Amino acid sequence: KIKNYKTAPFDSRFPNQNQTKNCWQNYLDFHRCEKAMTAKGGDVSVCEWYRRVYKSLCPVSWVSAWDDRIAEGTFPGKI
Amino acid sequence: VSAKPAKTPTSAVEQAVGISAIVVGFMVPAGWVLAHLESYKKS
Amino acid sequence: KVPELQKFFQKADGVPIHLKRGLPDQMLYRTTMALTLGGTIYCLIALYMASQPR
Amino acid sequence: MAYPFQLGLQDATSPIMEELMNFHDHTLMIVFLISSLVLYIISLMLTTKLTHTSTMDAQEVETIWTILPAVILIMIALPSLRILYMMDEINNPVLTVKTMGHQWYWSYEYTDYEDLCFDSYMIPTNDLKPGELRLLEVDNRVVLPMELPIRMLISSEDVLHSWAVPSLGLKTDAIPGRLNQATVTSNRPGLFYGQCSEICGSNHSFMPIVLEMVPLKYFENWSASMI
Amino acid sequence: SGGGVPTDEEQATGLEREIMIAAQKGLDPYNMLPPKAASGTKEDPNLVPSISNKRIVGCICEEDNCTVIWFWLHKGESQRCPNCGTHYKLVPHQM
Amino acid sequence: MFINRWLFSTNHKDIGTLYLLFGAWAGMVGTALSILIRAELGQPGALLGDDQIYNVIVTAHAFVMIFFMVMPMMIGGFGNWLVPLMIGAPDMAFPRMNNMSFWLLPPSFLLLLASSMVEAGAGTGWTVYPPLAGNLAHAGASVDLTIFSLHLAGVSSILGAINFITTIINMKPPAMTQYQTPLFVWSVLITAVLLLLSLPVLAAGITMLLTDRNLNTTFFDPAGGGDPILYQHLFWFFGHPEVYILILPGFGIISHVVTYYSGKKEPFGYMGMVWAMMSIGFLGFIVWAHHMFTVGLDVDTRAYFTSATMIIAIPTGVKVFSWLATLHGGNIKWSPAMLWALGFIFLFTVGGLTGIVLSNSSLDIVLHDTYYVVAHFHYVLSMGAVFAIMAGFVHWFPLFSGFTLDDTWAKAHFAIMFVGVNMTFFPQHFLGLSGMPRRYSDYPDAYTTWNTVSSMGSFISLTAVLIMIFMIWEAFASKREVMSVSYASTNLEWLHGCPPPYHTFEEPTYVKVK
Amino acid sequence: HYEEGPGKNLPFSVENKWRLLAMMTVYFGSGFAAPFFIVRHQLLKK
Amino acid sequence: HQTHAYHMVNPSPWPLTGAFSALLLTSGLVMWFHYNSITLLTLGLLTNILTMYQWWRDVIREGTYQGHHTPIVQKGLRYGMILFIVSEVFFFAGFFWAFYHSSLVPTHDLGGCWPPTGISPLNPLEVPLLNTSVLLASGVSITWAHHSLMEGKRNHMNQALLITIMLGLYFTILQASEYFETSFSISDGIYGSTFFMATGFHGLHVIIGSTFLIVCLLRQLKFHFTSKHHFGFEAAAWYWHFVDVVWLFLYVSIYWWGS
Amino acid sequence: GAGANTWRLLTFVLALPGVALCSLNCWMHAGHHERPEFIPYHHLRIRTKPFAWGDGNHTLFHNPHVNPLPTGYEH
Ligand code: HEA
Ligand code: HEA
Ligand code: CUA
Ligand SMILES: [Cu+2]
Ligand code: NA
Ligand SMILES: [Zn+2]
Repeated sequence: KIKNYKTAPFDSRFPNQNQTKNCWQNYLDFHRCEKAMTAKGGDVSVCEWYRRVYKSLCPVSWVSAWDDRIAEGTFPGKI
Repeated sequence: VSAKPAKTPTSAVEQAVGISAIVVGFMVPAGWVLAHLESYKKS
Repeated sequence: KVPELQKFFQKADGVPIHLKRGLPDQMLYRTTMALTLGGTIYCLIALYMASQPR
Repeated sequence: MAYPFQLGLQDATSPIMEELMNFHDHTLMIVFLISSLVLYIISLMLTTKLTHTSTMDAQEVETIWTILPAVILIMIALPSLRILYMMDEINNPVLTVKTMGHQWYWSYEYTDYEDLCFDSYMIPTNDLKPGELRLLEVDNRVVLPMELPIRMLISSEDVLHSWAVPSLGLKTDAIPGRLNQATVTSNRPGLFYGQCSEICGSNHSFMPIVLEMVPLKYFENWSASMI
Repeated sequence: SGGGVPTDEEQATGLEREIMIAAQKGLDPYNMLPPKAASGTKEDPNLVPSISNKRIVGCICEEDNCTVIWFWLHKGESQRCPNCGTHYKLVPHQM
Repeated sequence: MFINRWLFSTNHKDIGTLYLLFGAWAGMVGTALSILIRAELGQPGALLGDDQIYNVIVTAHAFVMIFFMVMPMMIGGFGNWLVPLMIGAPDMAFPRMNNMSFWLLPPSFLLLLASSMVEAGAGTGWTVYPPLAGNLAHAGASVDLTIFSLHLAGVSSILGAINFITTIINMKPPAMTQYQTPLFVWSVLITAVLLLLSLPVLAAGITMLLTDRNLNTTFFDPAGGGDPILYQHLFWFFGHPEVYILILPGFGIISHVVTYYSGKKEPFGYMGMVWAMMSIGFLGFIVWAHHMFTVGLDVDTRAYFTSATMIIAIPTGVKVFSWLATLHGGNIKWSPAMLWALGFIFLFTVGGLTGIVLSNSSLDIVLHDTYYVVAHFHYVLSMGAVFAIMAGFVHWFPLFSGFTLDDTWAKAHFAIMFVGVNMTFFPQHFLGLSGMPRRYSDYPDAYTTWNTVSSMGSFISLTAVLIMIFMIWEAFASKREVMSVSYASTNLEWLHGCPPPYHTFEEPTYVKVK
Repeated sequence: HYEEGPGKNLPFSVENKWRLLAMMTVYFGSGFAAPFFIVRHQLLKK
Repeated sequence: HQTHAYHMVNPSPWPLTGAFSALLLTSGLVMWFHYNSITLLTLGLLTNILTMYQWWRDVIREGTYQGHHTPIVQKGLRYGMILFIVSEVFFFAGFFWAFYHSSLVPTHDLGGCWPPTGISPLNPLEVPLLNTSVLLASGVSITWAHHSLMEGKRNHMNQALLITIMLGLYFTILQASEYFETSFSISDGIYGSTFFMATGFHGLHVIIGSTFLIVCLLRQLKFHFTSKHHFGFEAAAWYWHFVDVVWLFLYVSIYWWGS
Repeated sequence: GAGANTWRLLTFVLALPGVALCSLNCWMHAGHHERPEFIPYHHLRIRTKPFAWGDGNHTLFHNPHVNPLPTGYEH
């Protein structure tokens, strides 16, 4: 468990100025954990931390559009 | 570059007339269009 | 029959080569500059009408 | 912020604006040295009356005239790289702000927890309260805590903007389809004024930025009151 | 399949024919190659041909030198380079 | 008799004459736009209203002064008048493309003037960055007309560059090497090389921008997977070679002027001059992302780009110290073009060191899009390139026209121009340091005083070009011709007379190798 | 053949001083007065 | 008179007409995209084809009939067209740089992978491979035509250059048929944009090369080319090999890699 | 080198038979696939400015058999 999430940490994998790929990959990892815990049937909410990570990084408009195109089924990310 | 004497030498009065002509020919249209910007803004 | 035209294009005339053939290149030059002048003035009219809104 | 008859930079609040200001003083001393060299040499070497207009040794001073500007150029370059590498180190920040520049107004999201968002427009000139600053005052000032590393992600919805505050030493492009990092700290509380640097239409002069830096307890009270 | 295509010794006319016909015997009246017969003395000067009364003459008079120096050369006896004094004479009869 | 001499011209002197006339007209357009810009910034408030018309004026000032005043006059006019004269060629290699390049220029000017006239107006800066220059913020025909203006100017300069390179390499006398040519011929060669290696990059960039605007491609907007940093990459990959196109024939002109009026038979370190010009040309292609230090690049990328900017800084230092060294111990004749050349040396040195201040990426993060950059590029462009233009014009106006200017009016013109442009662009350093950014029609009150000072300096510079016209008229008000010219043995263009005849070098030069 | 000499290699006659003064001032004044009328047009439109 | 071997051109009007014709094209594109008028565009297209025909016929008249083409003149012409080829190389290199920056780092809106989702790229081992084979075979046939010109054979040259033109026309109509039966359009994102701009500019350049080849064919059949002074045909071979090299970089870059 | 008859036989051995069997290989692989199901992506079928030929929705090479539209297919 890595909760008491006060803000996002410094990710060593993408350490440069552009932080687009952090929120794209973190939202993708959150949905892929949703899929993996749906197929496994175990605890989904243990990767609830991933959710808060994208909630800190890419804006409300980007996230809202992505929920719209995952609700309709127009998501280019292979989840 | 050394030079001829002027074939048609210019008096000082004609140089003054020429520079006054250049100044008035440059500041009449630009001076007129900047005399009223507010009239172009639908007064 | 290139060398007879080679003889023909030796000037002895004081005329440029784009008016050297005689009739047909002269009239199609004539039409070329006429239609490009008409196109240029129609470009100026088109640009003035495009600058004016409605 | 700028005061009348100001010649140099604005005074520093972040650490990096202090190191960049010291480096600016260093490189401007170097500029003054080279400019005085060129000016004094040309004023010396025009005013002579002696002459020498014959064949001269072509290559006998070129190695010195190529090694000395290389020495001064690396003398500029090493502190430049030293402070260049001191903007993207490990930060471990405290807060994360998300700033989106819409068509001539800024917008601010504090959604680390308890999602909060608002819009910053300019207070108009005829609607100014007395004592205020023309072309710089905003509706909602952007409230940040004191002396802590604050992660800040800048973007725009439609066109190119530039979120810039000079006295904190921040200037970062706001590009659509992008997300740009800037860490922001402080040392003094108060109000810092910046404005957009990228050309963004017919009101490009008319988006200001006001950063109001306060202690952390007052930032917590402001976050509780604003939501 | 035999020949067919023309050879430029008979098809080509005009200025190309004139310089090819002149250059098959080692003559360059139309100045494609650098000239010859070089000696700086006043008894055997550098001879230049022309078709007019004067010609621009450019001198590299010491080797590995940047700037050519140019001067007019007229008829009569030989003039010379203004800094080195290699003798240049004009024989205006060529075509 | 007129349309065959001028409209259908096939010799280089006439093309250079019309280049000089067109550039003088376009420069007067540009200084009118500059008077407009300093007119709105003179006092606080909105003289013209919104920032859209001001941005249209700013973009027009940039494009007219870049592609229509320095490039045609400098490259086309001085190259066509002097390059076949210094190398001893009878004409250009392809004179018909030279004529077509000149006659392609005023269509591009008319398209730009129409671009300013359509109901939107191309108010985006001379950087035509999307998505501001898209069909959403600028829905109209102004950006397309500006794009086609740049297309026509690029085709013109590509044709001129091809003609210049083939006429320099091929039309030498067969005994001369390339290293025995004058320095302005070298500057024209290197400028034409960088022109035809650089211009297709912006041609492809504005082609892709036009297809984004009108063919629904998504090269640049991120809604379809595009990226505007790609446009900035392509534009500045053209744009810094374009910068060195602006500055390099000025280097050749000042080398010739200082060598002539200093009494020297050669510039000191001719091989150093040639090597430094080759180095500046070769290193202009690897330093473009110093225009992109705040866009969000890698830290290692910007470290490389500021380092490569220092290595492009060294060989122009070699050039300026060699100019000082060829000033050493000569018969200094204080001609007007001498004063223009020394003003070039000092003020271009100041502009170069302000560029060196901008070279560091950290102080570029502080000083991006401020008026410190504006002071830098005006101290190089509007002072170095303009002073080199005026030095060449004052020096070779006896060769072109056949008449000599009044030297006293010329020195007065230099003094007025010097004071005016120095008081114009020195407070902009303080305006950039204080933090008032670019492209603004209205500023806070704290930036008032310097702006006020800057505005009135422009008017002094305006008066300068006014009396410059008087200068030209006074020459034709005097009709004094030339005795002869000193140092005509070393300079080939002066040895056929002032002005030279229509047919020069019918009997070519006689230079031997053996 | 075209004219050779001083003042004849130019596309305009320099043989009259005052006519050339008027021609120069209308040429360069039209150049100076084009963008001001452009700005007048953009202000008159909106 | 004249003693230099450089050609002095008579005062010719095709510079002015070509320049104002380019003005007509630019104004015609602006009037077509926005105000929807096609007459000015077609007037400009007619003006370029007339001006170019007269310019190049004048060059033919002064070259093969008046004999103004001394060896320094075709040395200069070689320099000029080599420079033009290098300029077009850097134009296509700018387009290639656009494609490489597009496909090197895919974005979040595309989905983070190349090719994007919802597109079906062309499999490279079918008829694009036939286009590569056709262009290479036309290069080999034009090299046979060049050696038949240098060796002095006329009918072998006619057969070689005829099949060169035939494969050029076959290549451009095969490419046009692939523009017909492709499964994605120019509005299908950055992949479609880069693909169709790169292939369309290559198609325009190969139809320009085909036109230059057919006018070279009629010049050869009118006995213009001699044994060694045949610079227009060497120009055709150089531009044709340039188009072949550009298509080889296109097929390795876009068609095969990433698809 | 610099032969003439060897390049004619080089063409007639390598080039024209090569294009011949490549055309035969394209003939044996001349089989179309089914039309894929239409999913309305927003990074595809970009409509910012209408086209300037005919209607404005069709592209220049828009064949209705395989190419889609932003509002589905065509029937
Ligand atoms: C004449 C045109 C011209 C010339 C020559 C230059 C020359 C240079 N330019 Fe400039 N530049 C522009 C025109 C020009 N520029 C324009 C028009 C822009 C605006 C683009 C925009 O709108 O964004 C611009 C922008 C620009 C920026 C963008 C800043 C920003 O907005 O973020 C930068 C920063 O790197 C820069 C740098 C330089 C440098 C380092 C040089 C150097 O080449 C200068 C040469 C250096 C010298 C002459 C130094 C003198 C050296 C000596 C005397 C030897 C001794 C030296 C030492 C010992 C160190 N230029
Ligand atoms: C050639 C380039 C050039 C030249 C000369 C100038 C000259 C001047 N510029 Fe310009 N300027 C730019 C290129 C140039 N500028 C560019 C590229 C920008 C950036 C635009 C952007 O932000 O996108 C810019 C931006 C710019 C701004 C920014 C506006 C803003 O962003 O808010 C301002 C305002 O201060 C300004 C002012 C001036 C002034 C007062 C002059 C004065 O020097 C005017 C005096 C000039 C002349 C008088 C011309 C010289 C000609 C002659 C003397 C006659 C020649 C004829 C013969 C010899 C026959 N310039
Ligand atoms: Cu946002 Cu300027
Ligand atoms: Cu640069
Ligand atoms: Na204002
Ligand atoms: Zn000598």
